[PDB]
Amino acid sequence: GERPPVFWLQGQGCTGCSVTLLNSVHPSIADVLLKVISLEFHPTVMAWEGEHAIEHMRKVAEKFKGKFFLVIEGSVPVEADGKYCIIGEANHHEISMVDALKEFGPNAAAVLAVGTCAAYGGIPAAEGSETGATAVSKFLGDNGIKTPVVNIPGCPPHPDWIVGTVVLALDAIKKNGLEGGLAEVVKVLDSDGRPTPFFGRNIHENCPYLDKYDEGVMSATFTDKVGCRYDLGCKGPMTMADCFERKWNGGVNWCVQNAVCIGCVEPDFPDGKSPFYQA
Amino acid sequence: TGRTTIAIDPVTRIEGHLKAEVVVENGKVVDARLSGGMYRGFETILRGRDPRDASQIVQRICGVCPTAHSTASVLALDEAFGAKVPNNGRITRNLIFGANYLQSHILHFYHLSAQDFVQGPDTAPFVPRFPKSDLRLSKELNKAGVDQYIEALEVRRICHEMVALFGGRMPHVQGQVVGGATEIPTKEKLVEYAARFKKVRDFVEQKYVPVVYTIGSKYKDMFKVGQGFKAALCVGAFPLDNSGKKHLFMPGVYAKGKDMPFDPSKIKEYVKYSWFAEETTGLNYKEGKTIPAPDKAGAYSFVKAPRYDGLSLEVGPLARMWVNNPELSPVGKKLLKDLFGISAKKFRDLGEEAAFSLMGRHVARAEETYYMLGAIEGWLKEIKAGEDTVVMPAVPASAEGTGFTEAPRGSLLHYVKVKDSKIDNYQIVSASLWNCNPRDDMGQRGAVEEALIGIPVDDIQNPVNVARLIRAFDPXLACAVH
Ligand code: SF4
Ligand code: SF4
Ligand code: FCO
Ligand SMILES: [Fe+2]
Ligand code: NI
Ligand SMILES: [S]
Ligand SMILES: [S]
Repeated sequence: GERPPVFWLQGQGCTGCSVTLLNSVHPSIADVLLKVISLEFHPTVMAWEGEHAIEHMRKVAEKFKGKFFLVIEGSVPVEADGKYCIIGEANHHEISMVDALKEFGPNAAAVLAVGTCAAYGGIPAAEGSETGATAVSKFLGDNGIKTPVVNIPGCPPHPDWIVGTVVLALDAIKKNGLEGGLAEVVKVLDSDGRPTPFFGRNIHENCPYLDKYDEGVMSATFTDKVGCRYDLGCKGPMTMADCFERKWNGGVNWCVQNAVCIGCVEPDFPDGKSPFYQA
Repeated sequence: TGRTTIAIDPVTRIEGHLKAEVVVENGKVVDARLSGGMYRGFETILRGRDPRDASQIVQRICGVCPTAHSTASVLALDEAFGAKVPNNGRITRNLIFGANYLQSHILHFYHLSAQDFVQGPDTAPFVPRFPKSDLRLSKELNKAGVDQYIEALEVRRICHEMVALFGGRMPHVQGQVVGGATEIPTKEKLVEYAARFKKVRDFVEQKYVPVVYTIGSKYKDMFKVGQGFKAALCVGAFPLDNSGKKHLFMPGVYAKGKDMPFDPSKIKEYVKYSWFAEETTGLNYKEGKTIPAPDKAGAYSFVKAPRYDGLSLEVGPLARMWVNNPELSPVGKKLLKDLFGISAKKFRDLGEEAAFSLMGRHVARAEETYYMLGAIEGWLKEIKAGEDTVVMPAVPASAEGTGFTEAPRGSLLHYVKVKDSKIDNYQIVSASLWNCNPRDDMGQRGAVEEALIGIPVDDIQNPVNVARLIRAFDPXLACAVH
């Protein structure tokens, strides 16, 4: 069928969301771009540039008003009248992230806040920051923009969380229409906006080393893989994600096997999960 | 003809937020300004934290090159803590980091740069584009480029599997900490790494390096532009023993046709044209300060202006390959002869002008990828399965350390000062900072700004060579600003 138009806007992000998506195995990223979505604007990968790229997005947004999906990566800085994140220039005026979200936010079918920065503020909003880094849902709500927001957090998210949420939403819309389908998607979001299929279970409660935790057998060095990682700083007890069985990068590892979980999907990441290397 | 001024914001098929503004007169760029438009302030966010947090926090500067920041950070922490990394952990770190060189260079040529020369499929994000995009390849060769673009998507993913085998995941490894690496390689996982490495090697040797020379041979005019200052920096990277003196890339500076030693005390960061407080200009990184000033008159970027003893230098594969002058790949030697009529054995046999050029920087990156294959092959023979890779040092109350390495895009250092067992200062001087910075306090342009001078613009409605030049440097403005 017709692939929905998608605009991918980067605010105060590190592009790790885009890179993690490039690591999707099934479907591959080529299948996603050629068969699932129509990625009409994405500054990292798109052919055109500059004001032409901005104008192309605006033309698509006009043609598919209320029907395009807006992926937001990174936080939205509101200090200094938005000047800490300029994303383009057209007709001799700079476009801040603030401006862009106010322009396209109201007209999207839905906003997918990908990554912990976009979902909850993340590192750019952490202690010591001074740009007014703001979560997408908070920014839209503070400005009276009612467009539904789905949070797909993680620093970075797993590719499956991004692709899987898109597939879930497109399935819902196929069977119920846009408004009916988005209603169904919102029903499977937890109180932090996260789809329960990927974020509904606790890492620690499903951890393979829980037996060592219960027995008090703790690793004293990172390279001791017999013990539980709690004394080394593992934040699995306070983290809701399915990494314990989904694993990372084609199943070759995950954070707890390799070192510790740092709670990267949680709304208080990083400050509420720090220091990373002590309990 | 007279002047046309062209602003490009966003510059696409780079990482991060960049505006380029060029003055074109009589068909050539005669002036340029680069503006990095997004700021986060990692250097102030980091203050007050447990120093060990840094090796996670700093990776979020950039999700394309996080292993570089991880490496610079743990090296800085290693020095500050007095951590003596076990030899097997040194090798494991090299295997983690080296695999992302392969990922990053392949990503850059195919998924960022190749569309400069190849027409992609007739659907977004490969259309719309400039109606006169100067795409010269035959239908056959163009299709080959698209096929390799698609294959390269799988190859770069496999490279991140290699990173994650001992790094935990990617982007943002868990496997590098102060004191070494957190997971001892097993025989089984070394076989898994090696098997993936063999597939990457085949692609690099049979597809990537050949296609860069082949496309270059259809764009020979692109070796005659983009010289800039012809000045380069390398700070050293990938230790090959625990002496601290033998490295895969040795340090050196090259400027005004002369090789010179690298002395890090000569680095100063200027801010006259950067959105930071005027009083902070001219600081070495050991005294660095980051005070944003987004309303400062006359400034035009969140990138500071690093200078080396007053010199404006570039960094990256060209810089490292020129400074170190390794033997060229067998592929390169043959295609330089057959396609360019060039007899060359070592990298510098390209000549300064051709090496320091738009297309020369793509060739350097391809040659460097081939060079890295040999290093990874050696580390796979050197590593000892089962030998411990980490020590567990106490956090000091007072300390300082500097970590130097080479990110895929160029020289990277992190400096940390610890006081009361917490970060008192953390300063980052990164690769695309050296390349994509604005003018310094005396008005001397940054490396890419200068390399844009002379770029041909025969058609101001299709000014494609401006961003082509920029993309040759593989910019990353998240890294440049942090
Ligand atoms: S603390 Fe971490 S390693 Fe230990 S059982 Fe819980 S999640 Fe697993
Ligand atoms: S294991 Fe923890 S730190 Fe790793 S990806 Fe999952 S939630 Fe994030
Ligand atoms: N490679 C990379 Fe990132 C940049 N520029 C760093 O350092
Ligand atoms: Fe810096
Ligand atoms: Ni980077
Ligand atoms: S990067
Ligand atoms: S990297």
